[PDB]
Amino acid sequence: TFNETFLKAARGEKADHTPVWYMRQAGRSQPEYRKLKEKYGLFEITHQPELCAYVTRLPVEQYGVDAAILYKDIMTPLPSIGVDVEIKNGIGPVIDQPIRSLADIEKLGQIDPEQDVPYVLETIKLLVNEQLNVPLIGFSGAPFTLASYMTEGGPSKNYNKTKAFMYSMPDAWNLLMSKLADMIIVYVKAQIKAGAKAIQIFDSWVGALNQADYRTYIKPVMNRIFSELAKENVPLIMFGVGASHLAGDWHDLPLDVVGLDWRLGIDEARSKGITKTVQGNLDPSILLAPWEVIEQKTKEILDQGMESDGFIFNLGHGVFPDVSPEVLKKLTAFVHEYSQNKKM
Amino acid sequence: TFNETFLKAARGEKADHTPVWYMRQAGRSQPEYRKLKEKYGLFEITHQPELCAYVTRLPVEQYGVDAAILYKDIMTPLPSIGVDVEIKNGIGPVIDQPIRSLADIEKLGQIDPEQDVPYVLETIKLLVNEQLNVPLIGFSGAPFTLASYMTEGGPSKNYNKTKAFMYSMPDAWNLLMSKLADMIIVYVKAQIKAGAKAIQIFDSWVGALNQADYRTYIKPVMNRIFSELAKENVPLIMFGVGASHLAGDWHDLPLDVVGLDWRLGIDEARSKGITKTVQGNLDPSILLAPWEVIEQKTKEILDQGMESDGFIFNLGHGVFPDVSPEVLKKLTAFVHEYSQNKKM
Repeated sequence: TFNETFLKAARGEKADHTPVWYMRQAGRSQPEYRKLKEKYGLFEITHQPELCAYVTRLPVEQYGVDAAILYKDIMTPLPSIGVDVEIKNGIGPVIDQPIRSLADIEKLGQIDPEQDVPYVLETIKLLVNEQLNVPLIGFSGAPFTLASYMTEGGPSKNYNKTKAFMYSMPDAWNLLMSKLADMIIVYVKAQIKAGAKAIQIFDSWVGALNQADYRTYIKPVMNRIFSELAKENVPLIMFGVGASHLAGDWHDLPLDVVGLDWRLGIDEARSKGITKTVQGNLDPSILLAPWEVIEQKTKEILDQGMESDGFIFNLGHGVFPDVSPEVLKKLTAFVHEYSQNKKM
Repeated sequence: TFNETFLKAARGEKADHTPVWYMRQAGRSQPEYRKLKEKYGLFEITHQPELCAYVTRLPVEQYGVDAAILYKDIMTPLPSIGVDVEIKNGIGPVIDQPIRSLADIEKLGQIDPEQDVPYVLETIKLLVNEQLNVPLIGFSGAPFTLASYMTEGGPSKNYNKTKAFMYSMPDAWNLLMSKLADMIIVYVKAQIKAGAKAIQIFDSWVGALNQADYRTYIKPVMNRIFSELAKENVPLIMFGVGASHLAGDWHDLPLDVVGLDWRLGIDEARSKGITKTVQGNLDPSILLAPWEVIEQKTKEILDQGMESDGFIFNLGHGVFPDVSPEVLKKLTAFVHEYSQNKKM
C-alpha cells in the first residue's frame, strides 16, 4: 500500500498520523552510505542510477519515514548551463572560475535535462515506477544559493563578495537570476515528469539577506519560479537555515509548504499569519541530548503542529554526520505513535 | 572640547549629530594595523599598552568616529580563571581540553584584574587620561559565547557540543554561567574604574539559541550581569550577530542599548516595542558597493534612527579585512553631515 500521509499533510488534508522525514536523512550519519562512498566514490553515487536509488531509499527502509528525498548534489544542473563544477575529495564540487562580469553571465546556456542530466531522470523513474511506496521529493538549490557558489568560488561565512556583486551590478544580477531561474524550472519540471510528487527548494544561504534586500534582489525571481512550478500540481516547499525573518515573504510566494528552522516556532508562525502548511522545527543538535530532552522538545513541536492538518515534522536543519541512526529510528516511531494516538 | 555625542545618544539625550563608531574599526582593514602586526606579532600588540592604545585610537584619528572600542582579544579574562589559550591563529585561539564534567567547572577560579590583566588597565588609563577626546568603550564576551569556546574547543558553525552540554547537564551549566558572570562583572568593573565610559557585551554566538532556550538557560545570568553593572552608572550595550529573534528579551534586561544586526530594521524594532536606544545596523557587505549605493542605504537607516534621540550608527556586524579605510572615512563624514543638517 502506498503511504499518502506526506502529501495529505502537504496540502492541509486530514491524515491518520503526522508524517516525518529529515533533511540529509541519506548521508554521512549512516554507516552504509559511508562504506558505499569509500567503495564507489562521490561521483558514482551522485551519478549512477542503481547507486543514487539505493542511497535515496535507505532511510525509508531503516527509519520508516513518510518521504524520500532524492539524493544528489545541489550543483548537479550547473555544468549544463556552462559552469564547471570541479574540486577533489572531501570538499568535492567547487567552482574553478567565479562569475565576475556581465559577459560571464551572458555566455551561460540552457539545460536540456533529457540530454544533459539523464542519470537523475532515470533514478527518479527507477525509484517511483519500481521501488518506493512512499512519495519522492525532488529538489533544486535556489538562485541566491547557486549564485553564491558561482560568485564566491571559495568558501564563505558571510557572502560579502556575492552581496557586493548583487549591490554593485544589479543588471548583471538580474540576468544571473533569470538564467538560473530558467535552469531551475526546466530541471524541476523534468524531475516531476520522471515521477517526483513534491519538490523542495533549498535556499541554504539566503538568510544572509535582510527582508529589504530579499524583496529587492531575490523575491521577484522566486515568484517567477514558483508561479511556473505551480502548474505542475505538486507540493512546493522551501527551506533555508537562519531565515526566520524571511518567513512571511516566503509565505507570499505561490509555494505550498514553508520550512522552519528552530528559531520560528509553530504557534509563533501561525500568530504571524503563516497559514500554509509548515514543515519541521527540531534543532538537529537536540538529537545529541539525552532522550528526555529529545522527547520533551519533540512533543512540544508536535502539540503545536497538530493544531492544524498542514504540518510535516522535520528538523530545523540537516542531519549532521554524528547523529545516531538509532536515535532517528526511535524519533520517527515516537512521532508516528504519539501523533496517531492524538488524532484518534 | 571632549566629544560627548556618543554618551548622550546612549542615554537617549539630545545631541547635535548622530554618533558613529564601527565594530572592528581597529583591525586588518588598516594598512598600519597589518604592518604593526607583522612587525611586533599578535601577542605584543595585544599586551604592550603603548601598542594597544595606538591600535585603539588610530580609527578615531583617521575617521573621526565618536567613540573608541578597546582593542583586545575576547579570550583575555579566561586564563585568569584557569583556561588554556594561544595556538596556531589559523582558526583563531584554541582551547586544549574542553569542559566535559562538573569537576571541570568546579575547579574554575576568580579574576583579580589588577594581578591578572594589569596591561588592559594600563592601556585604558593611557587612552583615557592622555590620548582620547572621545569615550572609550570597554568590552567583555558573554557567558554563552565564552562557554561555547570552552566546550567546542575547535572551530564551530552550529555549536552542537555546547548545546548538547547545556541540555545534558543543566546544573553544571548554571554553575558555569555563575562562574563566568562573576569574572565578567569584576573584569568590567575594573575597566570602568580605569576610565571606560561605556561597556559593550558581545554575545556573538547566542543566536544559535531560540527564544525559549535563551529564557531557560541564559536570560537569568544576563539579568544578574546587567543588574549589578547598572549600578556603575555607565551605558551598557549588547550585540551579537544572527540574534534578531532575541532582541525583545535583551530589551527586557537592565541594559541601555540594543545592538542590531542588519536583519532587524530600526522602525521594525520600534513597532516591536524596542524603545530603548538602538545601535548600528548597516550590512557591512554594502561597504564594497559603489559610493552611491552606500550613501543611499545609509540614509535609509539614519532616517529611521533619527526618529528618537536613542540612536548610535554602527554596522550590523564587524568591519572585515577587505573594507577600505577611505570608504569608512567618507561614510563617517556623511553620517555626521546628514544628521547634523537634519538635526539643525
